[PDB]
Amino acid sequence: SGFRKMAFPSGKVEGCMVQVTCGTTTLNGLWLDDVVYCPRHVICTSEDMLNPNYEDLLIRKSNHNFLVQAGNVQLRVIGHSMQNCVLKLKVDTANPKTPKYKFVRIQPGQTFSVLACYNGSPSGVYQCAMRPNFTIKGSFLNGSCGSVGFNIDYDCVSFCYMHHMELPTGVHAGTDLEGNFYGPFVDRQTAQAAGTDTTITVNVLAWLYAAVINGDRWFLNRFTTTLNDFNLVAMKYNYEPLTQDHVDILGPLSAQTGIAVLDMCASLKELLQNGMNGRTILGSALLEDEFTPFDVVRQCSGVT
Amino acid sequence: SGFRKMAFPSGKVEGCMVQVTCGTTTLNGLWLDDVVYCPRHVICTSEDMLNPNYEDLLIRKSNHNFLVQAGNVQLRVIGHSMQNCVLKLKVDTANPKTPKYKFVRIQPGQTFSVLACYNGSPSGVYQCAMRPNFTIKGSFLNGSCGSVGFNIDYDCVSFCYMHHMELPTGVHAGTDLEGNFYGPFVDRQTAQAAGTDTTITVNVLAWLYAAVINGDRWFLNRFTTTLNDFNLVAMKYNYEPLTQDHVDILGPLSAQTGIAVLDMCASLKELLQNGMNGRTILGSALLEDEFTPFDVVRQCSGVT
Ligand SMILES: CCc1ccncc1NC(=O)Cc1cccc(C(F)(F)F)n1
Ligand SMILES: CCc1ccncc1NC(=O)Cc1cccc(C(F)(F)F)n1
Repeated sequence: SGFRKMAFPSGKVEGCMVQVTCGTTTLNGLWLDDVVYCPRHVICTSEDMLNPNYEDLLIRKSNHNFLVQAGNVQLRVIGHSMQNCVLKLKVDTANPKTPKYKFVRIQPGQTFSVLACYNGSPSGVYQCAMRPNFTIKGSFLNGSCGSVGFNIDYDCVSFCYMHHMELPTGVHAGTDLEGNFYGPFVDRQTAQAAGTDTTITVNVLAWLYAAVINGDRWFLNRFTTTLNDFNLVAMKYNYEPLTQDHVDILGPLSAQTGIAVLDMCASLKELLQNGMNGRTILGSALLEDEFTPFDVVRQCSGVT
Repeated sequence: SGFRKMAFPSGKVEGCMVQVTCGTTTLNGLWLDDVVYCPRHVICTSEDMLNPNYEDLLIRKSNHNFLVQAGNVQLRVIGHSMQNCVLKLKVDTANPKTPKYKFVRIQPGQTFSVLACYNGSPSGVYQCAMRPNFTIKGSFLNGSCGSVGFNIDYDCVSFCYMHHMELPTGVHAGTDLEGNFYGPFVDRQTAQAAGTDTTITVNVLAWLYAAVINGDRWFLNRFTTTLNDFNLVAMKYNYEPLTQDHVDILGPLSAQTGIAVLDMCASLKELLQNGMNGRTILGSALLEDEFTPFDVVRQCSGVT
């Protein structure tokens, strides 16, 4: 019993973290096989960041200008290329600690663990969600760029996120491991709008199933609703419209608890319309949307 | 910017997790040097747990009855002894992945990371606090026993917790790495009372400093208070009495923000008396007490 915002064990990712220096800039890199991936803004200076011409800036750089340090050993750089907003530094040594890995582009609403790093050294690990507006509400400071987000399926690490920017609003923006930013964000120090962020309805419902599984049942009621009626309420409270796909994904949790998905929606509808009334659910005074149905099943069944 | 419930990177601890089987029971063990530490209730059966006589039960066991598996290799057990509520299995091989480590007994209110494990395999990592009543609000299932709690100072892992029990109330109880339980709890399947749990006042204040540092300032007000006046309010709301030690520990956060500790106490006093009024602080609708002043400084300064 008990339910926590659990992150994946970070060991497989710590073994890939390197430090990348280019000129005066130092940030983190990801060493997998003979390649170090890092944000391309490592080649920029404080003046450059207003409107950098990355192709022009990268032309002024040679393999020897990229200093890559793994712990305390220096890696020799034999190649450099730009792929979208990431630089790929080919090194002469394959990382002996490379785990089985994939590069995956996650969907908004999906969750992942972040290993925040500074100077190629890991400082902490936390569980995040890619917001519907493609931002992440992380915990990153100057030097954290290059820190990655990932998921783990037994021995395979799926890298999904690389940290690049903090938006003026304090929220975080980054790329997949191919350098494609999530959302409309560009790697420029300019005014950038994160869209309207909605609440991940399927995740909130999954978390209500986790609550019932773990003893918190007060919010359960004698009511039911329809997908259309529920979505009228979701619209008003800036929640993601619930679809039959979402209902189907909640199927295992519905079967485990014996509470029909639309019955759980009616409970959520009443929580949205009436609030918590000073009560808590799983130790929280708000509706938690950073646990997917998969996270709930995994945590409630002890998947290692 | 941003503030998350961040756990330490778990790599150094994953490399120590082994599986310990004894009879029909399987749980986790901690392999450091040539010793595997695990909860002594590994020698028990379902009948035994009502009132086990551990000295008598352990006498029926020999080195060969303790099956220790590290990943997929079997460890040879050349010694076994009981130290309080932990069994120490001497193995013939020192763990090649043993980090620099200490065994420390934490204080109530201090925080730590837990690496939840099943069958000697890590499943997730989360940040916890040792409650004032010596319980932890963890996320553990059957098989999680032997999972450890720890802190990291650069390269040294300080092990502070070993998971042993889930109390009938759904809260978790365990020991230091010498087998001494935190709190009055015993390793018997009996009625066990966790005392009155209070809110860790110094941690809530530290989290209010983290909020101001990270942009959330609405709760700040034109008032001040005294340690005695604040403690009258803390008493009423089951908060830990604030002492001059607590004030002194908040000194670095007070100096960083320029907000006197007693001014922050007045803000907390008003939040206790008036509630949040449907607002949030650092994305939370309640007063968070699982970040110590040290955690706040560490996260806000990027200590690796
Ligand atoms: C406050 C520093 C910080 C904090 C939390 N995450 C990240 C950072 N760092 C940055 O955002 C660096 C930076 C500044 C300007 C422009 C760019 C861009 F090229 F990516 F667009 N990067
Ligand atoms: C529900 C299983 C579980 C879940 C979350 N943490 C732990 C557990 N397991 C146990 O508590 C095992 C157990 C049962 C009875 C008595 C004892 C004791 F000897 F330690 F006292 N241990």
